[PDB]
Order: sequence, then C-alpha cells, then structure tokens
Amino acid sequence: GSIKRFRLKQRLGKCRRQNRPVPHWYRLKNTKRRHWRRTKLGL
Amino acid sequence: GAYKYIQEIWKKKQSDAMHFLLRVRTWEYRQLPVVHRVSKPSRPDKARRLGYKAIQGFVIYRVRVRRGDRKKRVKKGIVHGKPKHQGVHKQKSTRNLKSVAEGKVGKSICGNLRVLNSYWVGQDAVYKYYEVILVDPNHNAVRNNPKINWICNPVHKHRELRGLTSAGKKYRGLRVKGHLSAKSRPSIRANWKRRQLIKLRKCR
Amino acid sequence: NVKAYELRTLKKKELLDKLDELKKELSGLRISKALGNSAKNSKIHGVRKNVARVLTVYNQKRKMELRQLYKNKKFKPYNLRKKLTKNKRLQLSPKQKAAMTLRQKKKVQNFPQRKYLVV
Amino acid sequence: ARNPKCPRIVKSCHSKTLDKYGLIKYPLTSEKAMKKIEEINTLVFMCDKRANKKNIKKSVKNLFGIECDKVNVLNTLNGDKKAYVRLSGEHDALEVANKIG
Amino acid sequence: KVPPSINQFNHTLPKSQTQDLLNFLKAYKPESKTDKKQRLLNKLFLKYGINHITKLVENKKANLVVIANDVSPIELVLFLPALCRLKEVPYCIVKDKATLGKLVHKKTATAVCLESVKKEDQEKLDYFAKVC
RNA sequence: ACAGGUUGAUAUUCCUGUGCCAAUAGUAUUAUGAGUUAGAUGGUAACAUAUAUAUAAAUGAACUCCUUUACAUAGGCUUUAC
RNA sequence: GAUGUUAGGAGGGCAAAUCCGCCGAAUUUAAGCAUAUAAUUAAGCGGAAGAAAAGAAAAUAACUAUGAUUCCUUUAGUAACGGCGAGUGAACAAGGACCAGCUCAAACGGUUAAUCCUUCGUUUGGUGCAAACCUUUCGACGGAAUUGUCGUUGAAUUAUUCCA
Repeated sequence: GSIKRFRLKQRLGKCRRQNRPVPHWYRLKNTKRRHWRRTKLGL
Repeated sequence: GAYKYIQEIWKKKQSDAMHFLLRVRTWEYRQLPVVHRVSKPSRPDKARRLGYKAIQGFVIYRVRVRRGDRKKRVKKGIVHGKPKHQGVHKQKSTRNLKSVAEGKVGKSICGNLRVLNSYWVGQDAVYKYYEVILVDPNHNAVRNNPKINWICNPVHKHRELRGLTSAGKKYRGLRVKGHLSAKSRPSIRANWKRRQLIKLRKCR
Repeated sequence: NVKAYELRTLKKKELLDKLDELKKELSGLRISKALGNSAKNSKIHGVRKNVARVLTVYNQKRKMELRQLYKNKKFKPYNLRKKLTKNKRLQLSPKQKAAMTLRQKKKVQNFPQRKYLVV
Repeated sequence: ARNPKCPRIVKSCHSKTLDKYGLIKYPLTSEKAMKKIEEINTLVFMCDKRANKKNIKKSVKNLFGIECDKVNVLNTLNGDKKAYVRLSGEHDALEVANKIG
Repeated sequence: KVPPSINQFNHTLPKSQTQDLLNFLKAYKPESKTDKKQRLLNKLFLKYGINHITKLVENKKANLVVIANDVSPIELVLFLPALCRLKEVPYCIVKDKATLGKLVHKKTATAVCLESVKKEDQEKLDYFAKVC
C-alpha cells in the first residue's frame, strides 16, 4: 500500500538491506538470497 | 488451663451456647468477601495448638469454599469413552475441601506468604469456612528465631499446593502408616514406579 | 593515540574536555568519509577506540567516587549492593542459619561428640 | 506523599542519551543535495532515526554557524534520517557549505 | 434468643460502682518498664493474662477477679464467671475492655486479679468483694 | 490551503505568491476603542447595531434547560455550477 | 475494616531429565464385546530442588521376638484379585547399603515477660592493593508481645563429676 506503520516500513528496509550481495573484496581472502517477485517476504 | 476450657467448650458443639455462637459466626462469614485477613486467631485454642505462634509475621486468613461434589468437567454433559467412565454427575474429587481452601489463599492471593496450617471454624449447607494460618519469610522475626526457622528455606514454598500440609498428608494417605496404608509411603507415584521398575545387570 | 594509565590521574573536567575534543575530531573524520575522500578513512578507528578508552576511565572514576561516598550506612542504593543470584539474595545469612535454641546449645556443650580409639 | 529513605538506584556513568555530535551524522553529498545547496540555499543532513526537528535545529545552530528557518525530515528505507534544513537570510548558505564541505 | 451463659455478659456492674472499683484497683498497677529498669539498676501487684488468671482462680490464689465485658471471641472468657463461682471467688464483670488494658500498661487486657492489698485498705477490698 | 512554477526520479509537502487555522504564561509598560462620574444603544415588529493596521470589546457564578453535531426511501419540480 | 506514588521488603515469568500435587482418556487386550483390560499411563493444568519425597511408630510380629525413613538383594509371579476369562498382583521376615535424631502444643515458673523486632547508633577484631567482606558488645528511642512471647521438660534436695 501507500501507507505503512513505522515498524513495518523499517522491516521492509531491513529486508532490502539484507539482499545486498557479498562484498567483492571479501571473496579475495552467496547461498541465501531474497528475490522479490517469486519469493514473498510474507511478514 | 484457659485453652483446655475453650477446647472442651468448642468440643461439645450442639450445646446451646456454642450452637448459637456458631450460627452467629456463620452469619458474619456469609456476608464477608471470600478471602480476608482476620485480626488475631478466631479460635485461639485450635490455632495455637496447631501451627500458630503469636509474635510478628504470623497472619490469619479466613477463606470460604463451596460444598459437595465438583461434577465431571466434560463439555455439554456427555463423555465419549466407555460406559464405565460415562458417569458425569456423581464423580468425586481426590483432594479434600480443606486442602482446596488452603490453595485458594495459598496461590496468587496471599502469595508473599507460605501456608503453614489451617483449622475448621464453621459450616453451612452452601459453604464450609476455614481459617488458614500463613507466615512471612522475608521479615526478620522468622529468620532470627531458631525455632520454626525452617519455613524460611527456599524448599518450603507452596506446601499447600504440593500435599505438604496436614490436609495434604491426609489425602495422600501419609497420616496412617502400617500395613493398612501399604503402598502410599514414598509417594503413590514413586511406589508404583518402583514396583514397575525392571532391572538388569551387566552380566545379567 | 593515547593509553589508559596516563588518563587515570587526570582531573574530571579535563577528562571530559578531552572526551568532547575527541568526539569533535570523530565527527570531522565522518564528514571526510561522507565526501569523496578516501585518504584518512583508516584513522577513524583509532579515534573511536580512543573515545571508548576515555569514556571507560571517566565512568570508572565516577563509580569509585560514588562508592567512596556511600561507605557504611546499611542503605546503599540497590545497584551498589551484591549482584549475587536471586536465589542467594533471598536465602538466610549463615549466622542466622547456624543459630540454635538454648537447650540444644546446652546439650551440645555438655555432651559433644568425641574422638576415641580402641584396643 | 513521597519520601524515599535513600535513593533507589543511581546512574554512575556519563549520559547514554544521544548527544549533539552523533545526532547529526554527516552532510549529504548526493547530486540532488549539491543542487539544493546551490539553488535554494538549503542544506541536507543525515541524522539518527530517533531525532526530532527541534533537536536538529538546536544541534545545527550549536555545531555550525547556521540558523534554521524551517526543518523538514524524512525516514529513509536504509534506516537513516534525512533532514532538509532551510537556511535563514541571517547568513548565506554557500560559504557555510564551502567551509563544512 | 440468647443463651443464658452468653446472656450473663450483658449485666455489668453499674457505671458508678465500676468507676469506684477501678479507682480502688488503680494504685496496685504492676511495676512499669522504666521502674523495672530502675529497680534492677539499684541492686502487692495486680496479676493479669488469661492463662495465668485461670490458674490463680483454680488454686484459690485469686481473691477478687475483674472480667472484661466484650472480648471478640466470647469463648476465651466464657468459662470464667462459672469457674469463679464454682471455685468460690468473688468476680465482677466490668463494662470497659480498653480501660482494664490501661490499668496494666497494655492496649487491651482480658481479666485482672487481685490476690491481696495493704492492711489499711483490706476493709475496702472486703466491701468490693461483698458487692460482687 | 489554494494558485502558478520547479526535478533524472517528490510535490495541496519543495520554490514563488497569497492566505487560513490553532495555540499565544506571569508581571510591567505602551498604543486600540468601549462603559463610568455595579453591566451600551437603535427598530411599531420580525429584528438590527462595534469596519478599530484587527468588527477586538455589549458584567455575569452555582445550578438548569435546549440546540447544532445528526442522518431513511421514492417521485417529480426548480435554481446554480461544470 | 478501609485509605495512602507513606518506610522497608516479597510474589508474578522462563527452564523440566530426574522430582512433587491435581485432572484425566482412548487406541488396545479379550481372536466380538458390555465388566475387566489398556492405565491410578498419555495428553491437560499447577509447584520445587541439586537431588526432591519420606521419616522418628495410633509399626510388625505371635518369636528366644523385632524396632525412624529411603534404596538395593529378596520374599514372588507367591498370598491375593479377576466375565475367577483375558490377564493382574502385594506384605512380613531374612541378606545388605546407609545408619541420626528431634520440638511445638500440653504440664510447670508472677515480690513483677525473664521475650522479639525496625530505626539510630557505638566497639574487640581479622582478612584485602583498593573495593569490600568477615567476626564483635554495648546502649538508646520507637513499636510488637499476656486473645501468651520466653524459660523449663514433674518437683525440690544430697554427694560426686563436668561444661561454658
């Protein structure tokens, strides 16, 4: 919707933040990854 | 001496003066709210003879409990088992009514305290009224005294909820020893468990 | 970069002033980071750990000062009393637990259990 | 009424409240934010989520020579607060912006 | 309808008679806390407390007993007029419970008994006993 | 609480203009108009009356009595706006 | 009996294997099933501890008698219960492990409740770097307590002997 409650909005942001792929320099020293369309957050 | 006279006076009961008196007391109690503190023991002789010891944080509570059976609790008045268990109406609880009364004060209502004991007080068709003696363990008078001290230990919380009151000793059958009570003694479950217990050794 | 023991001697005003100064520096490092700059990005870690050190010294100093004020008295605030278990806090004092009725005391005094040997 | 015989509990420490440096975290360096600073004399600041407008206005005046005509705020998706602080004519934004970055 | 044994606690001494008896007792109020400490520091009396009173009545150590009207459990005083009559000691039921307490330095008291008083007053004690 | 404008992505929310609404403590000054030498007038009536940078201001307690808030459906008729 | 953001304190919840109260089935077995059986089980709900519960004779025996409680070994698939079907089912002794006793109440003590507690204080210590703990006697001022706290465990009295 247009509207949200603040906890819900913050959580949606948290999930979005969680998605972000593994940092490229780290690999020089993933398996779990939300994709929006076919894999709903549900919460 | 004083207590002996009062004991015998209360012992007779259906003597005029006592009978009038019990009725008057019963009238007062029928008005009063279900659990309440009383000033000083209503029956000094029984209370003192039992657990009560007067100085500081020993407190008296008068409790009212409903009489008779409890009815089997199965919804809408039918039980779906075998005919042996189909009887709703006449079923009878294992705990005695006195124990339930100690419970009703003992649980949340007075739950700072610890229930020590309880005495009879009075009766009517609708209610039995009991008085419960309870004691505080967070106040110095019980902590200091070498007598009675034990009740402050952490292992004696909720005696009334565990069958560790005189009523509790009663319905577990712990009051009567000897061959007549047989299996009760180390606890009824415990005794059953020991008898069932099937034992082997390394070499047989 | 600075180390705890050198801090511990210092006056409370000076200690607080030093903390405020480090905070301002820390803010400056962040402002640099937010801009396109990369150059001093490593230095912020040092500053932050130093900030933490300064805070630890001041809080500890206050705690000592407060305990020193509330000597004796039988009535410290709850926080400064023992942080032993709830089960321990509720429990009897050993002194109380030990104590015994006079006749029992008389009995033990008269007939102590004793050490003995045989043929 | 009340008369505690000693304090119940005492806070020892330096305050754990959100301080002025830390309340406002850093200026925003987006293309959009540079444009706003240029064209309408308006400075864009990132702040802590639990900030409120009054606190930001006081804080900005303390932390910089800025005086604030109106402060607009929004909560981003990423968890950071974005404050548009509209400058008063008492000073002119560009120099003050140039000095901070 | 009230049973006789309960009923008999209604009829106190007259108020004026009660005051006179109380006044007569008053000087034989037992040794008080500060006084006791003073006596100890250097180097008869009215006896109270229901258990102690019953023994005093039983053994005919009692000579005059004063009974409070209105203790909340009637039972703890109920036997007392009957007992006093049977073991044949003069007894009196007095109107005010609190004052009998005041007489022994307490917030309340149940009964108070007088075994003997000074020779100069023995006639007056006999008069109270006669009234009772 | 509206119009116009404005950005790569927002706008009755930013910008420009214009307003409106709600607060707006105590104390002391000032200025604004009233009433007084403790409470204005008009109008036959229905009722009307403060145009001060601002229609601000027309004594009123307890206790009461109302009203607005605040209402179905159908059918036509009529007026204004688009 | 109310009332108190009065002063000091306490309970709530989580955790369950063992542990304690309740409440409480049925699938099942009987070649069916109705009593029995499954089972004083499972589920349900309450409560504890490092173990708990039990415990100091309203016991058993019928002997040359034993002697708090628990557990093991056992009696015993026995006495016994039971459509006397299916099935169920103890106790006493005996051999051990361990081995521990007690106090209220009741009686007795009034030329003096000898008790108890909060708050204020006050000192003989000992540890510890400090923090802090740990011992330690001595007074106040409140209260509480005879509607019964404390002492004593029939009562004195002799010789002996001990302990603080």
